[PDB]
Amino acid sequence: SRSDTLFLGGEKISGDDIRNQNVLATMAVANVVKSSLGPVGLDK
Amino acid sequence: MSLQLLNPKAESLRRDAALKVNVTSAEGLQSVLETNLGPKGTLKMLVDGAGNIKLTKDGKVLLTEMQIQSPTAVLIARAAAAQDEITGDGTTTVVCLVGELLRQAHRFIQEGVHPRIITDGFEIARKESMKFLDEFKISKTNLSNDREFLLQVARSSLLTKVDADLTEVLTPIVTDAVLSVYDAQADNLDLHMVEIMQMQHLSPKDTTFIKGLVLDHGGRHPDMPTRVKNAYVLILNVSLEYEKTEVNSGFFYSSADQRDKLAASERKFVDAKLKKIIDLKFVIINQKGIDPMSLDVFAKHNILALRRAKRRNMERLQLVTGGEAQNSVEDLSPQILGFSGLVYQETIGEEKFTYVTENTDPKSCTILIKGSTHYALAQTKDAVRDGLRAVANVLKDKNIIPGAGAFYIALSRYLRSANMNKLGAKGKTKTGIEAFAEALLVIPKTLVKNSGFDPLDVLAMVEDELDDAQDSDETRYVGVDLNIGDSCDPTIEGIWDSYRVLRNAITGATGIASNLLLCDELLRAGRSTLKET
Amino acid sequence: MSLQLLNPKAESLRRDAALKVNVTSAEGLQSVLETNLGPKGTLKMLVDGAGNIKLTKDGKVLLTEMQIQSPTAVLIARAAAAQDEITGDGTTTVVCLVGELLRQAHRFIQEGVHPRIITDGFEIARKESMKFLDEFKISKTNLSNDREFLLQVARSSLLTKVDADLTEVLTPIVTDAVLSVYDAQADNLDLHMVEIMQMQHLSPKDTTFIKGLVLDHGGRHPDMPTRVKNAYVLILNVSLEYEKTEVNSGFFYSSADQRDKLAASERKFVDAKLKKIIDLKFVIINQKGIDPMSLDVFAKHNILALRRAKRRNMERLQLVTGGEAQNSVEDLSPQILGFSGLVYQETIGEEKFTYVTENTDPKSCTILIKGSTHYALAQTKDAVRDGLRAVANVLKDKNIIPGAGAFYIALSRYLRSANMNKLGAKGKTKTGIEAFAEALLVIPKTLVKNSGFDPLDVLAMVEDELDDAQDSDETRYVGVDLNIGDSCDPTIEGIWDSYRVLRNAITGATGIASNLLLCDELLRAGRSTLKET
Amino acid sequence: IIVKDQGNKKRQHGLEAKKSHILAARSVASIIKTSLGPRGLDKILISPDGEITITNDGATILSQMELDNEIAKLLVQLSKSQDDEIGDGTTGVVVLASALLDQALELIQKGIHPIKIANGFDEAAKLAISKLEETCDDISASNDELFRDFLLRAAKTSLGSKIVSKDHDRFAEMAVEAVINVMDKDRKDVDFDLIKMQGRVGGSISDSKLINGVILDKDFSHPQMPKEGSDGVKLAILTCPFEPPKP
Amino acid sequence: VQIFGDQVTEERAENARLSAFVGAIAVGDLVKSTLGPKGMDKLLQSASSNTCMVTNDGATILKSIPLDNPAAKVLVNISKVQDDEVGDGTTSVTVLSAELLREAEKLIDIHPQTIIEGYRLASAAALDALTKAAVDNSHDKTMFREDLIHIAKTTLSSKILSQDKDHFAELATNAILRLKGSTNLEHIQIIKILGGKLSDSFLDEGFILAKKFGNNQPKRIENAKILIANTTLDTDKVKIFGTKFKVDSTAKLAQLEKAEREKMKNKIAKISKFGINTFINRQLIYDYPEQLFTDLGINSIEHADFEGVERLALVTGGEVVSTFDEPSKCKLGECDVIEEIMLGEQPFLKFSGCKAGEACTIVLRGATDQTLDEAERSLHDALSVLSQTTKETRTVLGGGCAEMVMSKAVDTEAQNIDGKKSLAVEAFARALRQLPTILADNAGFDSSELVSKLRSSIYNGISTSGLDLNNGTIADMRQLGIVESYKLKRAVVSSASEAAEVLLRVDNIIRAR
Ligand SMILES: Nc1ncnc2c1ncn2[C@@H]1O[C@@H](COP(=O)(O)OP(=O)(O)O)[C@@H](O)[C@H]1O
Ligand SMILES: Nc1ncnc2c1ncn2[C@@H]1O[C@@H](COP(=O)(O)OP(=O)(O)O)[C@H](O)[C@H]1O
Ligand SMILES: Nc1ncnc2c1ncn2[C@@H]1O[C@H](COP(=O)(O)OP(=O)(O)O)[C@@H](O)[C@H]1O
Ligand SMILES: Nc1ncnc2c1ncn2[C@@H]1O[C@H](COP(=O)(O)OP(=O)(O)O)[C@H](O)[C@@H]1O
Ligand code: BEF
Ligand code: BEF
Ligand code: BEF
Ligand code: BEF
Repeated sequence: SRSDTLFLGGEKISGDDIRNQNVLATMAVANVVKSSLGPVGLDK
Repeated sequence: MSLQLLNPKAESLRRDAALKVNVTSAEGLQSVLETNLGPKGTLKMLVDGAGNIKLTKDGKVLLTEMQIQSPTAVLIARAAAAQDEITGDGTTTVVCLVGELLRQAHRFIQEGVHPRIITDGFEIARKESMKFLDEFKISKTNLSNDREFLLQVARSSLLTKVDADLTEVLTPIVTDAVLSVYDAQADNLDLHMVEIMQMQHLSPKDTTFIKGLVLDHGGRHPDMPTRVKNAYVLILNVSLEYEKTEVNSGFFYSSADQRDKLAASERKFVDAKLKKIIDLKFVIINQKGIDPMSLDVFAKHNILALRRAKRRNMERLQLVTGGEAQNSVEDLSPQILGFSGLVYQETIGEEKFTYVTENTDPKSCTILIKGSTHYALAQTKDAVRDGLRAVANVLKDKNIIPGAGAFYIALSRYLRSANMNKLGAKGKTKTGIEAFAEALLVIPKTLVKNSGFDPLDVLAMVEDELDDAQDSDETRYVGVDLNIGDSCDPTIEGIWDSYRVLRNAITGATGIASNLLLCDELLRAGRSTLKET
Repeated sequence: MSLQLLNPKAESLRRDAALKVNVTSAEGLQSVLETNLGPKGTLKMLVDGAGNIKLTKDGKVLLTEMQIQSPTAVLIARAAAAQDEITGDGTTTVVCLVGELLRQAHRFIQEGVHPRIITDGFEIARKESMKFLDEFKISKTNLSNDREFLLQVARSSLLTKVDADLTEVLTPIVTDAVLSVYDAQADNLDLHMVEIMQMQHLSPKDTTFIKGLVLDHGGRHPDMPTRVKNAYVLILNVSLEYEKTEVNSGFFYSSADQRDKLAASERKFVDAKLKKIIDLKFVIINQKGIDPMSLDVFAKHNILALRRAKRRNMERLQLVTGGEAQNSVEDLSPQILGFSGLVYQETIGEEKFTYVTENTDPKSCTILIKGSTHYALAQTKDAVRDGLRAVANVLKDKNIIPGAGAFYIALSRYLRSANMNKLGAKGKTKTGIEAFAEALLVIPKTLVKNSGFDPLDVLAMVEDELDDAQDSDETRYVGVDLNIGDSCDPTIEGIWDSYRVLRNAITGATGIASNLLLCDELLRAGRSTLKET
Repeated sequence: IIVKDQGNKKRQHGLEAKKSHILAARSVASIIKTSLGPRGLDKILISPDGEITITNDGATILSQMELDNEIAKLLVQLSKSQDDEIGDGTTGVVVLASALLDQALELIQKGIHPIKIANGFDEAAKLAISKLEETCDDISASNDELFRDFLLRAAKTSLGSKIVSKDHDRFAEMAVEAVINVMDKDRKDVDFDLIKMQGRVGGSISDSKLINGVILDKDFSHPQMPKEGSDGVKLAILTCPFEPPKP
Repeated sequence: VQIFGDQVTEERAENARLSAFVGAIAVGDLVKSTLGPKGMDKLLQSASSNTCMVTNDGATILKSIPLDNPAAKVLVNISKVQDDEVGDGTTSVTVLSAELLREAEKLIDIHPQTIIEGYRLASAAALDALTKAAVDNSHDKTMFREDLIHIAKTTLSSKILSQDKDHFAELATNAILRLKGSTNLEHIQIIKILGGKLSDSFLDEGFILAKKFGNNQPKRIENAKILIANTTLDTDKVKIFGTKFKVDSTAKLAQLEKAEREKMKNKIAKISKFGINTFINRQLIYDYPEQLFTDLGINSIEHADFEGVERLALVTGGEVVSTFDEPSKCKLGECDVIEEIMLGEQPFLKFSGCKAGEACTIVLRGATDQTLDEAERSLHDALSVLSQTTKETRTVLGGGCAEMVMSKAVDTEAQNIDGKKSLAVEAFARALRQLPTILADNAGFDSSELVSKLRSSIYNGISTSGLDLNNGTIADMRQLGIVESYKLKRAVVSSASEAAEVLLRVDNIIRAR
């Protein structure tokens, strides 16, 4: 394990996990306001 | 984070650090046992977590009765016991050399001499040293059978501590004592044939040993022989209290009060066996006690009865007054006799005590050890024990050998000689050989220097130097005289030691350092929280 | 309960325990600085509580930059600095001997030799040893003035660590460098005449020193001389920013906007002083900065202006281009001149840098030290610093003396000789004398054995032995060759050391052990809760 | 000659305390190995302050990622060096400091002395920095001026393999042109950048453009006050205070 | 989210490799300093018993280490494995692994699951050639004994007890001889007592039971005809059990006499069996030894189960069932029976000339109470090697010969494949090549220049050779008598590149607390 640097409070995600965490983090802010647009859309 | 494991709560003292933790503690057990050697030495008071006090100079005593957490230490502590078991003395000698020798080891590493190369060294020196020890000889296997000097030699062995100063009376008391149970130790019959009773009185000087076992018993009834005159005895070990057949029997009286016949039956079934003993020939002795009734039968049939004779005693009772520890008297008396000596009973120090004034075939004996404090006697028993075991085994291996450092430097001289051929064969390993000597030399210095403070004779420098200059020549001669502070021949001086002893003092040591230098690392897995506290 | 005081939180490590805590740590600082001696030695990376990294082999560095709580240790750590101040090298030598010598002390106590008797011993040996060091001589006070070998000698001094491997270029660079500021150190003018600029680039090899001070300045205006050709200069230190008379003056305009005349007055009062400088003779340099206006006047009057010349630089600027650091120009120019050399400006490593291509009377100089890591240079500065101080003082005391252990065993040989007369006068004190030698011998062993691992030449045994057998004869000859692993004469080999240095390496040491053995006890009064943590 | 008797090692800590950094350092130059070459990727850096950084400059990436091991720290500076010296390969040099230290590992492991490897390596260093010419004397190229076909292609490769990969055309030439002009007709020289690049957070990569003149971060006086741009202009580097005459 | 519930950690790929590869070597560096007499022993302290073990045995050295890591604990299995199957070399069975996978690690810079294909196919070529170089025979008991000693020696070396190497190598080869091939090593029990010195550890052709004769009886015996009784010398009673009630008061008048008599049938049944001494599984009542002592019959109350048979299979006298049902035809033909006089308690003896063999290799070593253990487990490491040669006549030379022949052979194949799988091969060899290299570290010879030196000689000679630890000449192992059994050095090779496989396939993991 590791040793790498540096903990604690300092971490890093690698390849897959990030490319995912990034996409999830985007669909998050996205999917919230995905209802808004369009005349059929509502307010919040 | 790493883990890096290994495991938590575990630590790897590795390599040189291992070399440290290894060596760095072995000689730790030095400053602890340094005091013990040399008649001019002093003792140590040990306390514990149970609020108790021990003030004795024995090493197995100050090493077993210690708390230590460094392997090597505990390891040498372990080597301390090895001695105390197989021989009376030399436990202290085993450590001081063990350590000092190991001290000389962590030293060759200042020169960069591989440990395996020092095992190789010490190995040659070790055997090459014991060699010359063998060469000394001087055994009194043959007449003059008296070999009184050898007995004197054990006393020389026990010199120092507390007992040695008084005498010179102990060797005579031990010597004689062993001489009775001498033939006994050869047989594989332990030293337990000699019993030691603490009835403190007067001074450790007044203490003495009476011929004819003493016992703390009776005589548990007023209408009983206070003393038995010439009367014969019987050593027995049958059941007197349970009084039950060795069967699963459950008397069930289907009638009205048929027990009145059974409760009398067994109450008489003992009278039958009781009557064979009445049958011969007088006093009775038996391990298992004798209930109020049966014992009160003898009392009226003129037979002094002695109950609760500990296993040790019944065997001991067999040893003195030559008797057979036979229970069954349904055959009596084929190969079943019990000789005896007047058995007058005498109290000592306000304590009741029956001892036999007259007896035969004394292959065992009790020895009282009066004193001044319970603490004192506890330390006399050890001193008698140590010196009493020495003499014991010496009678099993007649090989004698001069004490006082003579034996040591004789080993040291003979060593350095081959050794100073040791470099040549082959070079570096030689220093290890040469070094080995330094140990056996050093123990002698510790003996006078750091331990033989007074009389004012203590110089590490001069004394040792005197022996080497004046010791190569005296081959097994020129010992030391830590009383006057001179180099005088022990042999004319009664400084005689056991071959078995001064042999093992090295065998052990040598064997110890070897496996220790083999240490590269050492690991542990914690068991108690912390506990740095 | 008792109290028994004394006081709580305080402890008395007394007597032998004091003897332990005393000795038992002095050599602690051994295993720390053991690596540094010997060209085959290695460096150490030091971290701290501020999360920083130091990887340098200097001892004052690994002793000052350490955390230690055992007096003796801190004490020797203290002795480490004494050197670094008074001389460039030998701090490491001072400790290793200091410790090792003290190690030999805790040893004579195995023989029982009073400490005062060992102070007495070491005392004789100490001076008797320095004696022979004096006897070697070999100083190049007189011509051949070149004394290039002595300069070569400092390089020999700086061998090992990181810098030594590259060259052989440093001695030439330092030698020359000192030779400029040579006459300067004799005057009491410190080494600060030589400045070292870290503009890391390439490899510690490419690093070089240019004749003619370099400076990081300007040239703070576009309409300014990028380079000054042949033009003369002026070293000054007057106020340009405050622009206030040295008086308690508070201009109070009782009128309506009379300030319009005062706020122009002082705004011109500077123009007056500004005009004397315009008056001679061209470039201006001044410690105290020059505000946007005044500095922008020079720019238009064809006078390159250089502001914020650190105190060090103004003094340095005086050293190169021989100028006078004079402010007042109301008298100019009596005893006030400022010679100069072309002052082309050139950036290095992406950093602006003005240096003078041409100049005169160079009694000072800057030397750039490129490299590979900021960590690297930090350690080159120390190496240059060490070796640069050595050469510095050597030029103050011409006394040379051969390096590589020759000087050491020469002391050791000469010592053991008087010493082996030392016992005779008078006996025990002799061993102390004899022992002293063992130290100076041992430092040499540490130098190759425990430190000169490779090339594979490291034997504690053989090497030392070679010098004593082959060193008594070579009186100051036969040093060592930790490169090939042989005993070769240093003198033909350029192994030249400073007399002042290798003298103090003992003066210190000797003076250290003395006051330490005087220690009977040592006490402390806690300051922080616990803190066992 | 050598035989059985000699002669142990006084301490072993030296050995392992050397195999230590060899690792701690390796790891850094290992997890950074993904951002080399056109098919390399950048990394997000959350500052201890809070700021976010996404970049391919491994000499900035290494600095951003907090490090402990003092030696690993060393690795950082040697990456930041190549930037202050050349200005490129900030990442490649690290992946080198690895391989070397990573194989000096293999060496020590086979009874090869460290110091012998130090200069032993440094020898291959001076041979490498020399071989670089015997390969460009020569067969390839060493053009310095009068030819943009290469200077641009230097940035085209250089521009290439970064976030600006797609928009480099404009970037590549621009850089070359913005540099070659500060020393043109002046000959080759060590050159420090007086070029000023200021960025407005508004737009996409391509929006950025060279200015035929000067740009300033500070805005006008705005109606403070009354602005740009005075028709034909005549500037002034006014200095000092401008308030009511105060002493 | 779920999963099953954190806290659970998960390591995958790059790091999971290092942390495993580097994770194993972590064990390997410490483990290695135990090869050839220029070898080290490590201390091992156990929390509970608070007693420490000192010896050098790869199996024990690791079996006594609490280690968190799966990849490490894994190795700790390899050791504890070979120790079982083979018996010796366990110390190194990991060494070639940690190196092997450290090789694989570097090679991994390149798919892993294929690297296993090489190490299992290429180190198979090595496994093969090593059989070729093997030297069989002879099968004459005249020659055998001289080989078995050479084996026991090469194994017994480097262990605290090496000092009198012969003394032990003899101990081993003897106990192995008795019971043809191939018999379990469970009948010959290694008993140990703390007795002054080393080398007082002889081999015994009988048994050394703890128990000491009851009462004051003789300590020796002539023409011993012992008796193997089972039932205790006490009045019997059904196991189902029953109760006897004295309904009749006169019934006890006869019951009492029934007591003394119902056991007197023990004496009559003893003399009649011609037996001279006795000993029983279950205990005997004080009402018995009494009769025994007068008669001169010897009393030996209580004996352990496995000891009841040792005393039996020593004289082949059949384990008697209940007294008086014992035929004089069944008796113990013991040569002698004595009470050795150790400090404190002294064990009894059952000497046998054949014998029989139920050897008891009792070892003393008073020097250190914790050296006996340290030693009596090395005697074993000897025993189990002196047996493998009986079961497997094949033998091979050590000192680095083993690896040398492989790495040599393997070496060529790697240069032939000119395949990526092929590089795999080359490492499989360089891993072996590592073993001798490491064997040099300890002796003191430079490794690098010592293998190359050693590899040339295999070519000039092939494959006899090796690297001398101490004696000069860098002489061939067949000359210096430095050899160990061939199948052992097989299991070692295979068994390593095995864990090298499984452990090189993991890639990713999941660990909970
Ligand atoms: N056309 C190319 N194809 C593949 N790799 C290339 C190409 N051009 C450059 N590279 C690689 O990328 C470069 C190194 O860039 P570096 O400063 O180390 O980090 P980065 O790749 O992120 O710019 C080259 O020297 C080279 O090895
Ligand atoms: N006398 C020797 N000379 C050279 N190599 C030897 C010699 N003796 C043993 N070896 C090699 O090194 C040994 C290491 O000991 P090993 O059996 O693996 O574990 P342990 O020594 O702990 O019982 C090998 O078994 C062997 O091939
Ligand atoms: N070129 C050399 N070869 C061998 N030994 C040297 C050489 N140069 C110096 N020495 C000696 O080796 C030792 C260590 O170097 P030294 O000048 O003491 O550095 P420092 O004192 O700052 O650690 C000294 O005794 C020294 O004079
Ligand atoms: N009067 C004496 N003069 C000189 N040496 C003596 C004298 N008496 C005894 N010695 C010796 O001094 C040594 C040290 O005693 P020692 O055997 O160490 O006691 P222990 O082993 O129980 O600690 C010898 O073994 C021996 O007893
Ligand atoms: F220390 Be002794 F053996 F009593
Ligand atoms: F310690 Be020195 F400066 F090398
Ligand atoms: F590092 Be590359 F040039 F972006
Ligand atoms: F392999 Be050994 F016997 F420990």
